[PDB]
Amino acid sequence: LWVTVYYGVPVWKDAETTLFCASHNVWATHCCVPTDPNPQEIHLENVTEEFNMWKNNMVEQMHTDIISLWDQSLKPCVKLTPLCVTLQCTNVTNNITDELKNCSFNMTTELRDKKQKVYSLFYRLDVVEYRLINCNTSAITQACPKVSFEPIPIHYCAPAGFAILKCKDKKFNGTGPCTNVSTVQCTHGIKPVVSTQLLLNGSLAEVIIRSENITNNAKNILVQLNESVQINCTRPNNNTRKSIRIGPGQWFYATAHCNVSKATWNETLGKVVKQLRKHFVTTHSFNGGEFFYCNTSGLFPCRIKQIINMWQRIGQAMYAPPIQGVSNITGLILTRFRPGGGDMRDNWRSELYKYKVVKIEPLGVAPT
Amino acid sequence: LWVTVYYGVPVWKDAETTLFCASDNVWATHCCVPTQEIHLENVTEEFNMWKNNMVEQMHTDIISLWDQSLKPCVKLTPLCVTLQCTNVTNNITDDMRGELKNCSFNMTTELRDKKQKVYSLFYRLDVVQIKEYRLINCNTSAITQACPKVSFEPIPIHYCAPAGFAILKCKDKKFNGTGPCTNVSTVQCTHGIKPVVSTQLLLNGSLAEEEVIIRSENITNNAKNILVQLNESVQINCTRPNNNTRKSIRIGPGQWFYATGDIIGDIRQAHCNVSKATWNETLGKVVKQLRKHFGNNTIIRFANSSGGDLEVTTHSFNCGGEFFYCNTSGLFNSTWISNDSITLPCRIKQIINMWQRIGQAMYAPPIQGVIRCVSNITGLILTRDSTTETFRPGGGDMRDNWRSELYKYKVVKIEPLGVAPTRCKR
Amino acid sequence: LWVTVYYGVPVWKDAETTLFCASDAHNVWATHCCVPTQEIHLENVTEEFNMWKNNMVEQMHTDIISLWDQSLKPCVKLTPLCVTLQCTNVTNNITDDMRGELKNCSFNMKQKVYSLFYRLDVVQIKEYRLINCNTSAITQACPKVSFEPIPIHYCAPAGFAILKCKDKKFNGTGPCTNVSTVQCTHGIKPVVSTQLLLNGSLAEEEVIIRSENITNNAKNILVQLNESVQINCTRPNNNTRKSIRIGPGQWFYATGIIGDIRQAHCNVSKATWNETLGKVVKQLRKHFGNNTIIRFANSSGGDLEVTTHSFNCGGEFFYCNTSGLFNSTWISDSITLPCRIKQIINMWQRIGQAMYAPPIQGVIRCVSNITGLILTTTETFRPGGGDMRDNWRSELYKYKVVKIEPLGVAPTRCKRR
Amino acid sequence: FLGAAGSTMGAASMTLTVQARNLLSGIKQLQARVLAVERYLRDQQLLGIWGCSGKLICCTNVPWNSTWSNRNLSEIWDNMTWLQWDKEISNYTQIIYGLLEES
Amino acid sequence: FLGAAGSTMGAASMTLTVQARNLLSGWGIKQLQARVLAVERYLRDQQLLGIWGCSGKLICCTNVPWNSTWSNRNLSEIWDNMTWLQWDKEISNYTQIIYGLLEESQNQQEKNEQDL
Amino acid sequence: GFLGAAGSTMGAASMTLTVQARNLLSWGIKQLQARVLAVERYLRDQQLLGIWGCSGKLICCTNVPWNSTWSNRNLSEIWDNMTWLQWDKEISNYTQIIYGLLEESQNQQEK
Ligand SMILES: *[C@@H]1O[C@H](CO)[C@@H](O[C@@H]2O[C@H](CO)[C@@H](O[C@@H]3O[C@H](CO)[C@@H](O)[C@H](O)[C@@H]3O)[C@H](O)[C@H]2NC(C)=O)[C@H](O)[C@H]1NC(C)=O
Ligand SMILES: *[C@@H]1O[C@H](CO)[C@@H](O[C@@H]2O[C@H](CO)[C@@H](O[C@@H]3O[C@H](CO)[C@@H](O)[C@H](O)[C@@H]3O)[C@H](O)[C@H]2NC(C)=O)[C@H](O)[C@H]1NC(C)=O
Ligand SMILES: *[C@@H]1O[C@H](CO)[C@@H](O[C@@H]2O[C@H](CO)[C@@H](O[C@@H]3O[C@H](CO)[C@@H](O)[C@H](O)[C@@H]3O)[C@H](O)[C@H]2NC(C)=O)[C@H](O)[C@H]1NC(C)=O
Ligand SMILES: *[C@@H]1O[C@H](CO)[C@@H](O)[C@H](O)[C@H]1NC(C)=O
Ligand SMILES: *[C@@H]1O[C@H](CO)[C@@H](O)[C@H](O)[C@H]1NC(C)=O
Ligand SMILES: *[C@@H]1O[C@H](CO)[C@@H](O)[C@H](O)[C@H]1NC(C)=O
Ligand SMILES: *[C@@H]1O[C@H](CO)[C@@H](O)[C@H](O)[C@H]1NC(C)=O
Ligand SMILES: *[C@@H]1O[C@H](CO)[C@@H](O)[C@H](O)[C@H]1NC(C)=O
Ligand SMILES: *[C@@H]1O[C@H](CO)[C@@H](O)[C@H](O)[C@H]1NC(C)=O
Ligand SMILES: *[C@@H]1O[C@H](CO)[C@@H](O)[C@H](O)[C@H]1NC(C)=O
Ligand SMILES: *[C@@H]1O[C@H](CO)[C@@H](O)[C@H](O)[C@H]1NC(C)=O
Ligand SMILES: *[C@@H]1O[C@H](CO)[C@@H](O)[C@H](O)[C@H]1NC(C)=O
Ligand SMILES: *[C@@H]1O[C@H](CO)[C@@H](O)[C@H](O)[C@H]1NC(C)=O
Ligand SMILES: *[C@@H]1O[C@H](CO)[C@@H](O)[C@H](O)[C@H]1NC(C)=O
Ligand SMILES: *[C@@H]1O[C@H](CO)[C@@H](O)[C@H](O)[C@H]1NC(C)=O
Ligand SMILES: *[C@@H]1O[C@H](CO)[C@@H](O)[C@H](O)[C@H]1NC(C)=O
Ligand SMILES: *[C@@H]1O[C@H](CO)[C@@H](O)[C@H](O)[C@H]1NC(C)=O
Ligand SMILES: *[C@@H]1O[C@H](CO)[C@@H](O)[C@H](O)[C@H]1NC(C)=O
Ligand SMILES: *[C@@H]1O[C@H](CO)[C@@H](O)[C@H](O)[C@H]1NC(C)=O
Ligand SMILES: *[C@@H]1O[C@H](CO)[C@@H](O)[C@H](O)[C@H]1NC(C)=O
Ligand SMILES: *[C@@H]1O[C@H](CO)[C@@H](O)[C@H](O)[C@H]1NC(C)=O
Ligand SMILES: *[C@@H]1O[C@H](CO)[C@@H](O)[C@H](O)[C@H]1NC(C)=O
Ligand SMILES: *[C@@H]1O[C@H](CO)[C@@H](O)[C@H](O)[C@H]1NC(C)=O
Ligand SMILES: *[C@@H]1O[C@H](CO)[C@@H](O)[C@H](O)[C@H]1NC(C)=O
Ligand SMILES: *[C@@H]1O[C@H](CO)[C@@H](O)[C@H](O)[C@H]1NC(C)=O
Ligand SMILES: *[C@@H]1O[C@H](CO)[C@@H](O)[C@H](O)[C@H]1NC(C)=O
Ligand SMILES: *[C@@H]1O[C@H](CO)[C@@H](O)[C@H](O)[C@H]1NC(C)=O
Ligand SMILES: *[C@@H]1O[C@H](CO)[C@@H](O)[C@H](O)[C@H]1NC(C)=O
Ligand SMILES: *[C@@H]1O[C@H](CO)[C@@H](O)[C@H](O)[C@H]1NC(C)=O
Ligand SMILES: *[C@@H]1O[C@H](CO)[C@@H](O)[C@H](O)[C@H]1NC(C)=O
Repeated sequence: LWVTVYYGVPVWKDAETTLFCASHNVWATHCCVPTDPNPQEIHLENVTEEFNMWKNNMVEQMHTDIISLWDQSLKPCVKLTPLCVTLQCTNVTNNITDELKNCSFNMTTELRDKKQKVYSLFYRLDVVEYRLINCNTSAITQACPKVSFEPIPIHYCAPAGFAILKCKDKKFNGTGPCTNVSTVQCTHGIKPVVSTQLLLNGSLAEVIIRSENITNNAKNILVQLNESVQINCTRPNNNTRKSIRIGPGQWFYATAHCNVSKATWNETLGKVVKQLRKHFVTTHSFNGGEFFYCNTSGLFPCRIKQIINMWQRIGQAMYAPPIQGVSNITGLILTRFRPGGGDMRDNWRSELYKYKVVKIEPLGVAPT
Repeated sequence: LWVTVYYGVPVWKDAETTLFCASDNVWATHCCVPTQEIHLENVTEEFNMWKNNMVEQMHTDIISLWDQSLKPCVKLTPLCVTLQCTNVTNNITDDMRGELKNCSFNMTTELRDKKQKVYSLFYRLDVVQIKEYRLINCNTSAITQACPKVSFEPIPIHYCAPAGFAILKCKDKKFNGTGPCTNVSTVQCTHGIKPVVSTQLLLNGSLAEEEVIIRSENITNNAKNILVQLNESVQINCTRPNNNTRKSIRIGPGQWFYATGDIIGDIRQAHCNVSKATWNETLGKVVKQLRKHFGNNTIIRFANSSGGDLEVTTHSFNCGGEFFYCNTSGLFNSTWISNDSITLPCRIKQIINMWQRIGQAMYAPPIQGVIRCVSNITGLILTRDSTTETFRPGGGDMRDNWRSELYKYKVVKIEPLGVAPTRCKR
Repeated sequence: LWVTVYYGVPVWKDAETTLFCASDAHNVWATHCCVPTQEIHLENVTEEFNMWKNNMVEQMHTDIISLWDQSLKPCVKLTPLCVTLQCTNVTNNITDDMRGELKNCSFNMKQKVYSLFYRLDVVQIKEYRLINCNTSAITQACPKVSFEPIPIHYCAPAGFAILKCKDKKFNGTGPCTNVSTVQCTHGIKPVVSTQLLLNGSLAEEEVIIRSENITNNAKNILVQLNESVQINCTRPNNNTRKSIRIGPGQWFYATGIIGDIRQAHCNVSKATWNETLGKVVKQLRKHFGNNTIIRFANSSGGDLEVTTHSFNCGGEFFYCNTSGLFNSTWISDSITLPCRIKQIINMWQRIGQAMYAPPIQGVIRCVSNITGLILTTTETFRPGGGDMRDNWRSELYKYKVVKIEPLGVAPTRCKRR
Repeated sequence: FLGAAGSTMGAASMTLTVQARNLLSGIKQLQARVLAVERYLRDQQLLGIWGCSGKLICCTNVPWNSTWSNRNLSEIWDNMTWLQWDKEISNYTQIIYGLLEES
Repeated sequence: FLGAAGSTMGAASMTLTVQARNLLSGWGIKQLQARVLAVERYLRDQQLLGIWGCSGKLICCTNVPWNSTWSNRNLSEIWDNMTWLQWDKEISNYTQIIYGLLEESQNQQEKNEQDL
Repeated sequence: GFLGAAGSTMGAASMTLTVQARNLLSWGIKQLQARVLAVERYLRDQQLLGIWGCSGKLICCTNVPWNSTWSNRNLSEIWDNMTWLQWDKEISNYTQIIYGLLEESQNQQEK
C-alpha cells in the first residue's frame, strides 16, 4: 500500500574493485597489514550464488599486482650495462661428466679509468668469441640479494563496501549455481608459486577436472588432485661465487635433477585417467632460488638458466645471482594428452576458483 | 539511573599521527603554511621525552626533505678519475702543511668526444692516495653536488596538529623530560624549532629560564647521552679566513661543477673563539648540577671525545653552507673539586656522508670571499664513562638534537564521545 | 522578526579551483582527458568579467606544459648524438631556393652513421654541432604519440559553476548583462601558434578588438574575426625516414629524399586577406584617431618564434614568413608565403629544455582557418608574439569560475517552539 | 559481516545495524578510502533528500503502485528474500526516488 | 540550477530545492584533492547546520531575534525588491555574529533538554 | 578555549560541548592524507551516534539503564569531585558493552 525505504539491506551484486594484500621479502612492503587471527567466516543459509572461475577479475588483479611488485623490485638494483662486451671462453674438463663454460672479459672499475680483466663462469644456456644472450637487445638488471622472492602466503582482503564470497561445494567444476556459500573478509593464503606444466604447493581438492568449454577447443585443463605428490629436487654442484666491483658500490655476483616419488605418481595418474572420458615452456619451471627448467622424464634431468626473460616479456631481462651450495604437485595443466600451461593467469586462476567479489548495496525499497 | 551520551567531551589519549609544518631555501618553500595557547587549569599530565614520537617524525621529515633537495642537481660522478696533486705550501702559516692541495685531472666535456684538463683546490680530508690521488666516496657511494641556489640556513619550523588532534605543552620551569608535569597547556603548533645540525654542543636552541637542567634516560646507567640545557648562552665566533674564488666548469650539456678556485691573499687556518671566563662559569653551573646525581664530593672531571670518526670526535657547523669540524679538547679539560679566550682550531671538508649513511655523499660547493658566523651554545651533549667520575662530549645521533626542543611537547588525540549515568529517559 | 537560516540560496563568489578535462569521446590529449561530456540562462543577472585576470587561462597554461612533459619524459634521449658532427652540402636536384639548406651530416657514434638536417638545426664549431647541445640536452619525441589537438572542455567540480557572457559585443572587461551558467566550457582546441590564431572561434558579429589597455601601445591586441580566412600549407618533398639503433631498444629517427626539392609554403587568397584587413581597420578607427591613416607592416624584430608565424601541422614545425601579409596602407588569385622548418624544438620559453621532432615520411597537405590575429598622426600595426597565454585568452574569454555559497540568513516572521 | 543470506524480508530487520556499521572501517588505497567515503555520503544524502534521515527504516507518504509488482503484501513481503525482490524490481526505482524527493 | 538567481529573495524563497543536495555527484593528484575538498565543504556545511538548532530543512527559523543593527532595513525591501545576491552583499560582514549567536542559542536549548 | 576546563568536573566541562565538537574538522601528500583521516574519524563518530537513537544532540538520552557493575558511585561523585579524564579511565572496560546496548536499545524502538 505504501513505500518503505530500508538502509542496512542484505543485498549484493557482482563487482570489480581493487583488493588489498594482507599477511627482507619482496612482498614485505606490500602485505604490510597482518590478517586477523580469526577469519570470521559466515555461512550463508539458503542461498545460491553464480560463481565463475573464468573471467574473474580477482585472477586478473592478482596477476597485474604481482607483475607490478616484481618490477618495483629490480628497478633499484644494479644495471648490468658493461657486461655487453666480447667474452673470450673455453670448456670445462674438471671432473665433469655427460654444461658450464670458463669465460673472461674486459670490465670497468669504480673509477672511470684503469679497466680490469675478469674471469667468471657461465651456464651454456646464457652464452651465445661470445656474447651474453640478448645483451644487445634488452637491458639486463640483476636481482640484488638484499631482497628475497620467497612466495610467502598472501591474503586478498575486501575494501570497505565490498565482500568476498566463497563456494564450498566440493564438487564445483569452476562454474555455476554453487550452494553452501559463505562470506569472508580475506581469502586463504593462495601462495604465489610460479610454474608451467605442473602446479606446485597451494591446496588439494580432498579428482576434479576443470576447464572452459571442455573437449571443444584448445584450452588448458586444470586438474586438481585429491592427494599431493612429493617431488625431491636438487642441485648437487656446491657452487661458489665471486663478488666484483662494476662501479662505485655497484656489485656484481659472478658464478641438477628431480626425483618423482615412485609408484605414487602412477596412482595419481590412475586417479585422473578415465575421469576425462566422463567429459570426452617444454619443461617444468621452478624458482630453491634458481630456475631449473626440468624435463618430463618418466612423467608422461634439469638445466639452470641465469639470464631470465620472465612473464613472457622481452625488454626486462633479469640476472639471477649465483647461490652458494622438496615440493608438492597439487595439480596439473593439461592439453589434448600432453602437459600444457605457461599462462600465469591460469597458474593463478587455480586457488581462486572458489572466490567472488561483490559490492554491498545498502539501500532498498519494499511495500508496507 | 540511565545512560546518557555526550559528544564534545574534553578528553584525550596519547597518539601518534602525522604533523605538518608552518612558518612565518630548503624549508622556506617546504611548509607553505602561515603561522594561540590555552592554559589547562587543574590538569596533570605525564610526559616522556625519550619516547616522544615527534622526534622520530622530525628526523624522518628532515632526512626526506634533505634528500628531496639535492636529487634534482648535478651529479659529480664524472670526477671519479685518477687525479694528480701537489701541496700548495704558498703563503701559509705552517699549521697547514699538506692540508691544502693543488690538483689536476683529465675530465669530460660538453660533447661525448674530446676532453678537458682542469685544476682545482682540495682539502686533505676530501682526497686520498692510491702524487696519485682518488677522491673519497668514489670508493663506495656516489657524489652529488648541492645546487648553489639552495640555502640550508635553518629557519624556525612550527609543527602543527591535524584536525582531531592537539599538542600539549609542559611549562614546568624545571621539567627534566619525564614524569608528571603540573603546569600544562594546549597549543595548536610548536614554538618554532630551528633544524640546526651539530654534534657535541647544541647551538641556537632554547635556554633554561632558571637553572641548568640535566636530562637523561636512567642517568645512573653509563654509556647514555646526557642533554644539558644551559641557563644563559655562550657566544662562539667562527671564521674561515681565506678569501676564496670559484671556478665554473661545464662538464656536460648545461651541467656545471663548482670547483674551489684559488685564494686571494694569505692562506690562514679556520678557527672558533669562545670567551674563557664565560666557559668557566658555564661549567661551574653544569658541575654543580651533576653533583645532584654524582654527589658525596665526587671529583668530576672532563676529558676529550677520544676515538671514533670525524663526525663524532669533533664539533660540527654548517655556516653559509660551509662545513667545519672543530677540536673541542681545549674546552673539555678540567677537574672539579668541592673547593681571555679559547681558540679551537678547525678543518674544512667538502665531500660529506651526512646523517651517518653510506649510500650517499654530498659535495658542498665552495663559498667565495671570507665567511664568518656567530653562534649561541645553548646546550651540551655529555657521555659518562668507583670515584672521580669522567664526562666526555658525546653525540652523533641526530635525534638527540631535536629532543632538546621537543621535550616540552606531546601529541594527543581527541576522543569527544562518551557516556555517564543521568536522570533522563526517552 | 527572527533570524532564519536558509540552505540552497542561489548566490556565489569569485573563485579559483581545480577544473577537470572532459571530451565528447595514441593521442596525448585524449589519453589524459578521460571524462565524457546543458546551459541555463540567468534571467536579470549582471556579472563582472575580466579576461585579463582569469585563472582559467593560467590553469590551462599549466596543464598544457605539464602534459607535454609527461608525454616526453619516458622517450629516448639523444645524448649519443652530441659528438663533433661532420657536414658538407646537398646539391641533389634542389631548385633555386633553399641553397643554404638540408646539410648532409655524418656522425662518429662504434658505428658511422649519417642523416640530413635543416640549416636551422646546426651550427659551425665542415665541423658542426647541434643546436641545444652545449645546454638543454635533447629528448626525442615518441613517434607513436600524437599531439594533434582535440577539443578540450574545462568542467567545474561540484560546488562550483562556470558563468559565461553571451554578449556579442563584450570587449573582455566590465559587466555583462546576458549571462548563463554551464557545467563545462565549449571545446577548445589547444592549438599552438604565433601572429595568426588558427582553428578558434569566430565573432558572432563584425570584428572585435580586445586589449587590456588599448591606448597603452605596449600590450597585445587580440583581433577576432566573424569569418575565417583559409590557409593552404604544404611541405611537398616526399621525405624518407632512416631508423638508426642507438642502444638496446633505443632508436633515433633520422631524415633519410624522393623527387625535386621544393620550398615549403602557405597560401591565402588576395581578396580574402584584403577584405579582412578592411574590416579590422574599420574597428581600429573606433579607438585610434578619426581622419587618420592605418598602416600594416611585418615584425619589428625578435627571435624566430616572434618574427615568423609559428605553425605546427602534421607534427611538423614551421616558421612561415608573414611579410607578404600586413603590407598595406588604409585610408578613407593568391598570396604565397615561404616557410622554414626545424627539427630541434625549444617549446615556449623553456630555453633550458629541448625536443627532437622525428621526420615525417611522405608529404604534408594542411588546411587551416585563421580565426584571429595578434597585433602590436598615423598609426602602424605589426604582428606580435606572446607566451601562449594570450592565445588561450581568446577561447577562455567568455568564462568565469564562481563558488556557490548555499548558506545564508535573512529576517523572517517565524519562530520555532 | 552479513549473515542474513536467504532469510526472508522482515527477518533481516534486526540486522540492519550490522550491515550499516560495516561501511566505515599506495595512492590506490588513498583513492579507495576516498571513494568509500563518497559512497557512504551519497547514500546518506539521498536518504536526506527524501523525507527522513538517521533511520534504518523510513516511510514517507508515497503510495505504492501495484503495477511495479503484481503481488499482494503477503506475497511480496514474505516468501521472498531481499535479493529476489531486488531482482524483480531492478527497474521502477528512480521513479520512487523522484517521488520521495518531491515529498 | 541558479535559475532565477537575479530574482528577488521573495521570488526565490521557494527555489531552494535546487542548488542543494547535489554536491556528491560524479599530476592526477589534483583531482583527488578536488574530490576530497568537495567532501570537506559538504560536511562543513552540514555540521554547521547540525551544531545549530535546525538541520535537514531547507528553511529553519530560530529563537535568535533579528537585530536591526545588522541591516537597518525592513520588509519594504527585504523579500520584496532585493535579490539574494544583493542581500548577501548588504550583510556580508555580520555573518560571524549571526553564526556565533545561533550556536549559543542551541547550546542553551541543549541544557534545557538535559534538565527537562 | 578548546579543552578549556579539561580539568573541571564532569558537568561543568559540559556547559560548552560545542567547542570540542565544532573544531573537529578545522611531500605535501600528508596534508591530503590528514584531510581524509579527519573526515573518516568524524564520520565514524557521526555514524555511531546515528546508529543509536542520537542525531544532532550533544546530550542524547538513551533507553539503557545504568549498571552498578560498570560503576557504583553517588551521583555527586560522578557529576562533581571528578573530571572526564578519570571517568574515561574508570569505565574504559565497559565502553564496547554500552555501545552495543545503545544500538540494540534503538533497534527495539523501530516500531
Ligand atoms: C613448497 O613448500 C616448501 C616448504 O614446505 C618450499 O621449500 C622451502 O623453501 C625455503 C625457501 O627457499 C627454504 O628455506 C631456505 O633455507 C636455506 C638453508 O637451506 C636458508 O639459507 C634460506 O635463507 C631459507 O631459509 C626451505 O628450507 C625449503 N624447505 C625444505 C624442506 O627444504 C618449496 O620451495 C615450495 N615449492 C615451490 C615450488 O615454491
Ligand atoms: C646561529 O644563528 C646565527 C644568526 O643569529 C647564524 O649566523 C648567520 O648565518 C647567515 C647564513 O649563513 C648569515 O647570512 C649571510 O650574510 C652575508 C653577509 O655578507 C650575506 O652575503 C649572505 O648572503 C647571507 O645573508 C648571517 O650574516 C650570520 N650571522 C652572523 C652574526 O654572522 C649562525 O650560523 C647559526 N648557527 C648555526 C650552527 O647555524
Ligand atoms: C585545423 O583543423 C584541420 C581539420 O579541420 C586540421 O587538418 C587535419 O590535419 C591532420 C594532420 O595533418 C590530417 O591527418 C592526416 O590525414 C591523411 C589523409 O590521407 C592521413 O594519411 C594521415 O595519416 C593523417 O591522419 C587531416 O586529414 C587534416 N584534415 C583535413 C580535412 O584535411 C588542421 O591541421 C588544423 N590546423 C592546426 C594548425 O591545428
Ligand atoms: C682486453 O683488451 C686488450 C687490448 O690489447 C686485448 O688484447 C685483450 O684480449 C682484451 N681481453 C679480453 C678478455 O677481452
Ligand atoms: C605435501 O602433502 C603432505 C600431505 O600429503 C603435507 O603434510 C605436506 O606438508 C605437503 N608439503 C607441502 C610443500 O605443501
Ligand atoms: C565451444 O566451442 C565450439 C567450437 O565450434 C562452439 O561452437 C561452442 O558454442 C562453444 N561452447 C561454449 C559453451 O562456449
Ligand atoms: C635420486 O635417486 C638417486 C638414486 O641413486 C640418489 O642418489 C639421489 O640422491 C636422489 N636425488 C634426490 C634429490 O633425492
Ligand atoms: C627429454 O629427454 C628426451 C631424451 O630422448 C628428449 O627426446 C626430449 O626432447 C626431452 N624433453 C624436453 C622437454 O627437453
Ligand atoms: C691526460 O692524458 C695524457 C695522455 O697521454 C697524460 O699524458 C696526461 O698526464 C693526463 N693529464 C692529467 C692531468 O691527468
Ligand atoms: C676505501 O678504500 C680503502 C683503500 O685502502 C679500503 O681499505 C676501504 O675498505 C674502502 N672503503 C670501503 C667502504 O670499502
Ligand atoms: C644569543 O644570546 C643573547 C642573550 O645572551 C640573545 O639576545 C641572542 O638573540 C641569542 N642569539 C641567538 C642566535 O639565539
Ligand atoms: C627526572 O625526574 C623523575 C621524577 O620522578 C626522576 O624519577 C628521574 O630519575 C629524574 N631524572 C633525571 C636525569 O634527573
Ligand atoms: C638503570 O641503570 C641501572 C645500572 O646498574 C640498572 O641496574 C637498572 O636496571 C636501570 N633501570 C632502568 C629503568 O633502565
Ligand atoms: C665575538 O664578537 C663580538 C662582536 O660581534 C665581541 O663583542 C665578542 O667579545 C667576541 N667574542 C669572542 C670570544 O671573541
Ligand atoms: C676557572 O676556574 C679555576 C678553578 O681552579 C681558576 O683557577 C681559573 O682561574 C678560572 N678561569 C677563569 C677564566 O676564570
Ligand atoms: C685526547 O688527548 C690525548 C692526550 O694524549 C691525545 O693523544 C688524543 O689524540 C686526544 N683526542 C682527541 C679527540 O682530541
Ligand atoms: C526582471 O525585472 C523586470 C522589472 O525590471 C520584471 O518585470 C521581470 O519579471 C524580471 N524577470 C524575472 C525573471 O523575474
Ligand atoms: C651549398 O651549395 C649551394 C649551391 O648549390 C651554395 O650556394 C651554398 O653556399 C653551399 N653551402 C655551403 C655550406 O658551402
Ligand atoms: C671519426 O671521423 C673521422 C673523419 O675523418 C674518421 O676518419 C674516423 O674513422 C672516425 N672515427 C670513428 C670511431 O668512427
Ligand atoms: C541575450 O541573447 C538573446 C539571444 O541569444 C537576445 O535576444 C537578447 O536580446 C540578449 N539580451 C541582452 C541583454 O543582450
Ligand atoms: C573553416 O571555415 C569553414 C567555413 O564554411 C567551416 O565550414 C569549417 O568548419 C572551418 N574549419 C575549422 C577548422 O574551423
Ligand atoms: C562580418 O561583418 C560585416 C560587417 O560589415 C558583414 O558585412 C559580413 O557579412 C559579416 N560576415 C559574417 C560571416 O558574419
Ligand atoms: C571595455 O568596455 C568598458 C565598458 O564599460 C570600458 O570601460 C573599457 O575601458 C573598455 N576597455 C578597452 C581596453 O577597450
Ligand atoms: C593605460 O596606459 C596609459 C599610457 O599613457 C597610462 O597612462 C594609463 O594609466 C593606463 N591605464 C590602465 C588602466 O592601465
Ligand atoms: C600556392 O600557389 C602556387 C601558384 O603558382 C601553386 O603552384 C601552389 O601549388 C599553391 N600552394 C598550395 C599549398 O596550394
Ligand atoms: C569619426 O568618428 C565617428 C563616430 O564618432 C564615425 O562615424 C566617423 O566615420 C569617424 N571618421 C573617420 C574618418 O573614421
Ligand atoms: C620585413 O622585415 C625586415 C626586417 O626584419 C625588413 O627589412 C623588410 O623590409 C620587412 N618587409 C616588409 C613587407 O615590411
Ligand atoms: C564592512 O565593514 C566596513 C567597516 O568600515 C563597513 O563600512 C561596511 O559597510 C561593512 N559591510 C557591509 C556589507 O555592511
Ligand atoms: C581548580 O580547583 C579550584 C579549587 O578552589 C577551583 O576553584 C577551580 O575552578 C578548579 N579548576 C577547574 C578547571 O575547574
Ligand atoms: C548488569 O550486568 C549483568 C551481567 O553481569 C546483567 O545480568 C544485568 O542485567 C545488567 N544490568 C543492567 C542495568 O544493565
